[PDB]
Amino acid sequence: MLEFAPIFIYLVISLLVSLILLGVPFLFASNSSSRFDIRFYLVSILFLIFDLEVTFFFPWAVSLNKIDLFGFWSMMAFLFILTIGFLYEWKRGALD
Amino acid sequence: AEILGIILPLLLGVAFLVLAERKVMAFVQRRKGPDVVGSFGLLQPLADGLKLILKEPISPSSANFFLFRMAPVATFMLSLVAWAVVPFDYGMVLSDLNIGLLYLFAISSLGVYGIIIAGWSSNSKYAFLGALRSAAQMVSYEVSIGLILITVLICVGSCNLSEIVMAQKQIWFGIPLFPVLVMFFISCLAETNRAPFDLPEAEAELVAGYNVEYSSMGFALFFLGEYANMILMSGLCTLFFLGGWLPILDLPIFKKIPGSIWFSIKVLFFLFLYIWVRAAFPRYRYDQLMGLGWKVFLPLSLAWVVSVSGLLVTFQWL
Amino acid sequence: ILSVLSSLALVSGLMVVRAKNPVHSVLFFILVFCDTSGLLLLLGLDFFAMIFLVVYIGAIAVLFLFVVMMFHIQSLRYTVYAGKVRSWTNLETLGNLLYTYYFVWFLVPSLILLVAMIGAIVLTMHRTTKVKRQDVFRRNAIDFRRTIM
Amino acid sequence: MEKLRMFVAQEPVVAASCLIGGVGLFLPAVVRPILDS
Amino acid sequence: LAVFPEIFIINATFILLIHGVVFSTSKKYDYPPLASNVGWLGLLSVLITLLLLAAGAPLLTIAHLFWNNLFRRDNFTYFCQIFLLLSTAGTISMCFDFFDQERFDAFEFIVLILLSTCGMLFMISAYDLIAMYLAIELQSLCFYVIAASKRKSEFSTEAGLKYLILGAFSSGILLFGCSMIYGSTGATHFDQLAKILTGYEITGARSSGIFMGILFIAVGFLFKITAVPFHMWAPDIYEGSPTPVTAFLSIAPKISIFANILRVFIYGSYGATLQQIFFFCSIASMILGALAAMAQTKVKRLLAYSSIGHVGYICIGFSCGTIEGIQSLLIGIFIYALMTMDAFAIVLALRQTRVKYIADLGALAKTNPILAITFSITMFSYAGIPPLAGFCSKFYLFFAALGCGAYFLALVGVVTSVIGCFYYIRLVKRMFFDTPRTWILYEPMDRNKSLLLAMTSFFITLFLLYPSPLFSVTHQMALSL
Amino acid sequence: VSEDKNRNYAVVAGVVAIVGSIGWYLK
Amino acid sequence: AAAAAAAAAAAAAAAAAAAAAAAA
Amino acid sequence: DLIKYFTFSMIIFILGIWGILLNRRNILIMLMSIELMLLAVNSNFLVFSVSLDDMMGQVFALLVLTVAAAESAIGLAIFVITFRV
Amino acid sequence: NTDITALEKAQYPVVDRNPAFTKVVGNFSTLDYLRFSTITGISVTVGYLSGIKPGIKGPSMVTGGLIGLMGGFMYAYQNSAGRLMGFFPNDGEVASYQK
Amino acid sequence: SLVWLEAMLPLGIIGGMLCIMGNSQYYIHKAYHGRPKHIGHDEWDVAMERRDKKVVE
Amino acid sequence: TGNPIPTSAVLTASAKHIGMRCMPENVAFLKCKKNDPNPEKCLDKGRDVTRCVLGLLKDLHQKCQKEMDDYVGCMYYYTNEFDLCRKEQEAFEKVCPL
Repeated sequence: MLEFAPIFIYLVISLLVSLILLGVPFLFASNSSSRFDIRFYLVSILFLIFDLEVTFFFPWAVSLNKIDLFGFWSMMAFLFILTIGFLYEWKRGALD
Repeated sequence: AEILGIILPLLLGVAFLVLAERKVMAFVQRRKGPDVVGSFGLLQPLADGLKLILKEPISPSSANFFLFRMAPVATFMLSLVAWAVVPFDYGMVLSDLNIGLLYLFAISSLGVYGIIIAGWSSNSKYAFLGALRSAAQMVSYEVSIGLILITVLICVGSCNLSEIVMAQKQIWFGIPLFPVLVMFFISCLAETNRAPFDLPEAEAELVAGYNVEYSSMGFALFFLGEYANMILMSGLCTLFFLGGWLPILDLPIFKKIPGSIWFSIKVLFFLFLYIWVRAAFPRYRYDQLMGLGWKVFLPLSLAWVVSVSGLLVTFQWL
Repeated sequence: ILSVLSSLALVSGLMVVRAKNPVHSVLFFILVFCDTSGLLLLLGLDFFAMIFLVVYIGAIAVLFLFVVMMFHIQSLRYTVYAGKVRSWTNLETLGNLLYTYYFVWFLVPSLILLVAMIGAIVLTMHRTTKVKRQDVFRRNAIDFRRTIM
Repeated sequence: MEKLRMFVAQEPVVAASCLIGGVGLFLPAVVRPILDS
Repeated sequence: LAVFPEIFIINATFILLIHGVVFSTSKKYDYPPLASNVGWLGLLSVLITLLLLAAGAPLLTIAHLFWNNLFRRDNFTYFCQIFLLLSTAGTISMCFDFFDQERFDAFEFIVLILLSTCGMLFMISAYDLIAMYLAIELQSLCFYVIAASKRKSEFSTEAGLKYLILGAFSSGILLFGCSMIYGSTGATHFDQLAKILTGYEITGARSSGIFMGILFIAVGFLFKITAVPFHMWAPDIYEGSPTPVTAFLSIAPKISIFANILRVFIYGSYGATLQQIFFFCSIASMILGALAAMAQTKVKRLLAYSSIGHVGYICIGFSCGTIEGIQSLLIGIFIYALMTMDAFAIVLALRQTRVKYIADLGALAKTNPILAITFSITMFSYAGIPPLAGFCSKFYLFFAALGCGAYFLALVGVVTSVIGCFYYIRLVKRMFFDTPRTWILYEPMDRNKSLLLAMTSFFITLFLLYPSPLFSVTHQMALSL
Repeated sequence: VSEDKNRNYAVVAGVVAIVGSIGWYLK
Repeated sequence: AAAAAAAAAAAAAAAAAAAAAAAA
Repeated sequence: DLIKYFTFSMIIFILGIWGILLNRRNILIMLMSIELMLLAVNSNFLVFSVSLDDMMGQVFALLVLTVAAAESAIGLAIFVITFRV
Repeated sequence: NTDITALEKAQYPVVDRNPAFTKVVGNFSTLDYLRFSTITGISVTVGYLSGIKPGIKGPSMVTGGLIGLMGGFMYAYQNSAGRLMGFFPNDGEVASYQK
Repeated sequence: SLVWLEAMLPLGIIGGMLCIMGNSQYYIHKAYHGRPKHIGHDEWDVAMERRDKKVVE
Repeated sequence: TGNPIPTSAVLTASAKHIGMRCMPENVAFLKCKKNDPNPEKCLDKGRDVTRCVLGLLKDLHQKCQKEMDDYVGCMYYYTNEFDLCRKEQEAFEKVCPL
C-alpha cells in the first residue's frame, strides 16, 4: 500500500492541472475578439460477466506455479463453463 | 510535486502528437503535413492551442459548470493518472504498485464513466447515443485487453509493471506471443477510438458526438485526452509485449544503453503504428466492430490464456 | 486524517436511501463505492480495492447509470522478520487458495456467472433475435383466404 | 470432414481458437503425463 | 471424485442448453419449439441424476477434501436428495402439458429447472456457510427467471420482481448473518462452526458475535420458505404466476430450504433461541392460513395459504427438539409434497377454465364425478380428516408435540385444522351439494397428470392400511443428522 | 422396405434399453 | 431487428467483361 | 479500531435495510440498497479477514463480489424488463 | 493434498484402494457394460422420441446419446469403482486372486 | 532518402517528452531521497528501512 | 559503511558470507524460535548469533574494506537489490572471501 500515496496525491495534482487547463480559456478572449436499445444492456451485462471472470483470472494468473496442474485444471473447468456461457450467447445472438 | 514532471511533459507529448499524427499520416499520403507554422510545423501545436484559447465562446453558459465542465476534467485526469504506474526505466515508475496492472484496468473502468457522463450531459439524443455506443465499444474491447493482460501476466510472475518489463530480459513477449501483440494493438486501437475502429469517430459524428457546449476547451481536452489515452495504450503495448525499457541486449560499443530512451523508441514505434494504421485502413462501422470484439478478439484471447497457460504448465516454465 | 473520512461513505449511503432525484442517488452510490475502496486500501487489501472499482463503478453502477439515464424514474510492536522474507501479494495469496483448495466455491460462482449470462439473455433479449425473430409464421391450408373473415 | 472444412473456412477465428486453445487444453492433458521421464 | 451425481445434472444442463440453443437457432429446423423436447429429456436428466445419487449413496463420502472444505454428503442428505429429485420430476410431469398449450420456445426454461435442481442438490449437501449461500443463490436465481418467463404479460414479470427482491433480501440477510457468524467462528464450515457453537446457550455462555450472525441467518431462511413472520409478498407470487410455475416454487425450493434448515441450525447451533422462533412461526403460519383459507376466495391463492398453513405444521417438528419430532416434520413434508403436487395437478386438470372462483370450480359432481371425489381427497389431506395420509402425519406431529410438551402449539394446530375443515366441508358442499354455478363442463389432461393424481390419491387413502414404511424412512433421516 | 432414417436407430435403442432392464435383474 | 443483415460472404472475384472481347 | 471499521459497516448495512423498508415504492433505490448491504457485508468480510488474520474472509469476499455482481446484473435486467417497452 | 480415504468405507473387501482410471474402466463387468448400455439406450430413445415434435429427431437423439454416454459411463464407473474399492458387493476378487 | 525525418521530428519531440517523464520523476525522487527508487519494495524492505534509520541512531 | 553497524545494506550485502559462516548460530536461533516464539527464551541464542555475525562483519570490515565499502555503497544505493550491480558483488567476493 505504501506506494499508493504518490497516486493519492496524483489525483489531486491532476485535478489542479485540469482546473488550470479549464481556467486558461475562460480568462482570455475578452470583450473585443430511439425508445431503448436493449443491446446496450446486453453488451453491458456481458461486459460485467466477462470482467468478473477476468477478476477470477487475475489471482490464477499471478499464482500458477503454486497451483501445479490442479489449479490450472480447475481454472480450465471454470473457463469451460465461461465458454459454454459464451457459446450460448454467440448462438443465441447477443454479440451483434 | 514530481507529478508536474509527468503531466507537463505528457501535455507537451499530446500537443506534439496531434502534429505527429497530422504529419505522419500526411507523409503517408504523399504530402508534407503542418510545415509553415514552425520550422517544420513544430510550432503548429502551439498555434492550434493558442487559437482554441483565443476563440470567443459561442454562448457563455457558465451556469451549468458542475455537470459537464468537470467531466472532461475527469476523463483527462484518468488518462493522466494511469501514467503513474507506467515505468519508463528501472526505478522510474512514479509509484510501483504491486497490483499495477489491475490498477490500469480500474482506470479504464473509470474512463467508461468519463465517456458516459460527458455524453449524457450533452442534451443531444444523437450525441448521447453516440457516446453510449463509444462507451460500449471501449468496454467491449476491455474484456479482450483484460484477457490479453492475463496472458502476459501468466508469462510474468506478478502484476507489477516493473516486473512485467523485468520479466522480458530473456525475450520480449512480443516474439513468442506476437499473435497476442497484434490482438492487444488491435484492441488498444479499439479501446481508444482512434483506429480503423472509429465509426463514432467518423470525422463528422465525432465532433457532434461528445458534447454540445464546446467553448474550445472541451474540444481540446477531449483530443488531448484521446491523444494521452493513445500515448498510454501505446505505452502498454511496449511494457507488456515489447521490452518496457530493455534493449536487444547485444550490448553495443556505440550504444551506452539508456533505458528511458528505449522505452521512448518503442512507444514511438507504437504511436507511428497508430498513425500508419489510421491512414491505411477503412473504418469498421461499429456493427462489425462490436461483432469483432466479441466474436473475434474474445475467443482468440481466451484461447491464448489457455495456450500460454497450458504450454507453461506442462513444461514447468512458470 | 483520511482514516475517519469514512464519514463520507456514511453520509453518501444515507443519501441514496433519502433521495428522490435518481441522478443524485447513483452519484452517491458511486461515491459510496469509491470511499469503500479507499477504506479497503487503508486496510492494505489492494486487490479488493481495484476489484471494487472495476466490478462496481465500472460495471454495476454503470448499469445503474443506464437505468437512470434511460428509463428515468420521475513503540511496542515486535515485528517478526519471519514471514516477511517472501511477502505474498494479495493476488498470490488469494490464488494459492481459490483455485486449488476451495476450488468448488470457485466453480460454483462459475455456475452463477453462467446463470447470470443465461438470465440476461432470456430476460433482455426482448424478442430481438430467434426468441421471436424466427418468423411471423403462417400456414396456407388452414388459412381461410377470404372463405372466412 | 467436409463440414469441418466448411466450418474452418466460414469461421476461421472460432475454428482457430478451438485449436490455439486445444494446444493449451491438450498439452497438459497428455504431454504433461508423457513428461514422467 | 464424490461430486459425480451433481456433475451429471450440471453436464446434462449444459448439454441440453447447447442442444436447445443450437437447435432453436436453426433455419434448417425452422427455429422449432425445443421446450417439451428439452422436456422428457428434462425429467430423464433428473431421473438419471436420481439413479446416480442413489447408486453412489455408500460411495458419496469418497474423500475428506470434498466434505471438509466444500460439501459433506450424509445418509440424511441422500434420502432427502432422492426425494428432492422425485419432487422436481413429479412437478415436471404435470408441467409438460402447460408447455404444450403455451407457445413455449423457452428451451432455457427447462435448463433453469435442472440448474435449480443442481443448486438444490448442492444446497442439501452444502456443509459450509459459503457453500449453502452460493447454492441457495443458484437455486433461487434459476427460480427468479422462471417467474418472469411470460414477458409479454406484465403480471408474471411484476410477480417476478417482488419474488426477486424478496429473494435478494432473503439471500442478503442470510449473507450478513454468515459474515457475523464468521467473525466469531474464524471459519465458515458448519463442522468447525458446530465445535465453536456446541451448547453456546446465549444465556448460559456469552456469545454476542455468533448470535448477531445467527439472528440474520435464521431470518433469511424464513423469507425463502414463505414463513408468515416474513411471508411478505410471497403469497402474491403464488397467485400472480400461472399454476404450473407456481407449483414448482411451491414444493421443491421449500423442501430444499426445510432440509437445509435442519442441517444448518440443529447440528451447528445449540442455543434456546432457534427452537422458540419456529414455535412462534408455526402458531402464526397455521393461524394466518386458517384465517386466510376462509378469507381467500381464488382457488390458486387458497392453495398457497393452505400450503402456508401446512408449512406451520412442518415447522413444529423443528420447534420441538425431540428427534421423533424432527422425524414427524419429515413425515409432514412428504405428505404435504404429495398432496401439493396432487392439488396443483387437480387445478391443472381444469386447464380449460381461465382464472375462476371456487363456485365456478363447483358443479364437477355431474361432469367428471371421479375428479370431483379426487378434489375432495386433496382438500381433506390438508384438512387433517383422519382416513387421509395427512392426518396420520399431523397426528405423528401432534403426538410428538404432546411428547415434546408443546400443548399450546399442538392445540392451535388442531384448532387450525378444525378451522380449515369447516371451509373444506363447505368446499366439498360447493362441489356437489350446492353452488354448482352454471354446470360448467371441464376438459381432459395428459396421462402423467392423471397418474400424478392416481399414484398419490390411492396412496393418500392407502396410507392407513400400510403406514409403516414412511414412518421408518422419516426417522432414519432425522437420526442421521 | 424401411421407415425414415433415424427411426430405426430409436427402435433398436428401445430393445437394447428393454434388454438392459431384464439384464439388470439377470446380472 | 429482423432487418436483412449485410452478409459479407459472396462469390469470389472473377472479372466479368462483356462478350465483345475478340470479335464483338 | 476493528469496531470503527465494523460498526461503520454495520450501520451502512442498516442504511441498506432502512432504504429497503422505506423505498418499497421505488425499485431502483431498492436495488441500490441491495448492493449497498451486499457491500456492507462484503467490506465486513474484508475487515474481519484483516482483523482475524484469516484468508477465508477474503475468499468469501471475492465470491460475494462476483455473486452480488451477477445479482445486480439479473436485478437490473429484471428491472428493465419490468418497465416493458 | 488429497486422499481417497472414505467415510463408511471398506464395508466389503477392498481389491485395489484408489483404482487408477484405465483400470477401474477396464474392470467393467458384463453387467456394467449392460448398465452403461441400457442407460445410453433409454437416453437415445427418449432423446429421439422427445425430438419427434420439433423435427429434431436425429440431433436430439445424438444429444440424448451424449447425455446417456456421460451418465451411464459415470454409473458404470461408480459401480466398478465401488466394486474395486471396498464399497459394493465386489465378487470380482477372483480377478485379483487369479492374476 | 531522408525525407521522413521531417515527419520523424514530431515523434522525436514526443519521445523526448517521455524520456523527460521518466527521468524527471527519477531525478526528482533521487533528490528527495539519496538513493534511486526501489521497484520490488516489499514489506521486508520497509521493515529493514525502519530498523536501518533506527540503527544509524 | 563506517564501523560494522549492522545496517540493512551491510547485512544484505554479506548475507552470502553470513550463510557460509554463522550458519550454526542462525540455525540454532531458528530452532529455538520454531520451538517457542517467546523472545526471552532464547535471548541468549540471540546474543550468540549477533555475536558471531558482528564478528563476521568486523572480519569483512577489516579485510578488503574498500570492496566491501563499494558493495555496501551499492546495497544502500539500490536498496539491497542484487542484480543492479553484480560488478561490485564480484569484486568484493573475488578479492578475499569467496
